[PDB]
Amino acid sequence: GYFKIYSKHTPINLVRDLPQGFSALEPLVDLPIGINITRFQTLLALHRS
Amino acid sequence: YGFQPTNGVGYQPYRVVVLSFELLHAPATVCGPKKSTNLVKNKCVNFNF
Ligand SMILES: *[C@@H]1O[C@H](CO)[C@@H](O)[C@H](O)[C@H]1NC(C)=O
Repeated sequence: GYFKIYSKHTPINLVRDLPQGFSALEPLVDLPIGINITRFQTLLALHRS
Repeated sequence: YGFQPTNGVGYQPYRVVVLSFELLHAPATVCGPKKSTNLVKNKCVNFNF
């Protein structure tokens, strides 16, 4: 019933390709929800201007 | 109820609050309080952190 989220923000010196290296992720959040999960999605900001 | 201020007890309005504690099957939730004591450094004294 806890939804844990770890995260890390590293700066690449590329724009959009997966690099190589080691970087450990530090815990961010903890939510005592109870929710069941089986699926997920993503959200994007369109092109309009 | 036509409540009037000159009503004998037992006809005057009473406000009621019913607290109902329930325990579904989650991981946890609210709970009692927990006071905090002091800290005596340097002395084999029992402790709880
Ligand atoms: C999540 O789904 C399963 C389906 O097998 C169900 O048995 C379970 O009770 C659900 N989780 C909760 C917290 O109810």
